[PDB]
Amino acid sequence: KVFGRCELAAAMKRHGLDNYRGYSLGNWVCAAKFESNFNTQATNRNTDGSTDYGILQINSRWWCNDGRTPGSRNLCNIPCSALLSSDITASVNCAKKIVSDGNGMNAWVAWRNRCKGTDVQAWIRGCRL
Repeated sequence: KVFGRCELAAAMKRHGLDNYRGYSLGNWVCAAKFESNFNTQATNRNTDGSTDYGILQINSRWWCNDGRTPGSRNLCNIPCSALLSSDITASVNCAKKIVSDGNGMNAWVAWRNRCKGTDVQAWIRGCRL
C-alpha cells in the first residue's frame, strides 16, 4: 500500500509517533518519504546482505527475522514480513524501539541526511490531524 502524505501522518499520529522520544510528526513523515516513498512493500538489500523493510526501511540485522541474515538479531520479535503490510502497527512499534536505542532518529541515515534540521513541519502542512 502506498499511503498519501496526510493519510500516513494520521495513521502515524494514531499509533503514538507524534512527538515520540521528542520527534514531532513531521520528522517521521519526512523519514518515511525518503526511506520508502510511503510504500509499505519497499525492500532494499544492504551490502552486508541484510535487508531493509517497509515504510521506514527497518533492517533485518538487528530488528526483524527474515531467516536469511547470518548472525543477525530480531530485536522487535517479528518477521520482517510484518513490516510490509498495509497495517503499520508492527512498523511503528518497531520504530519506537529503534528510536529509543540511544541514537534517536539518527538510526535512520536518510533522516540524518535529508530531514534533520530541515523545516520538517512542511510534511504535515495542511492535514486534518
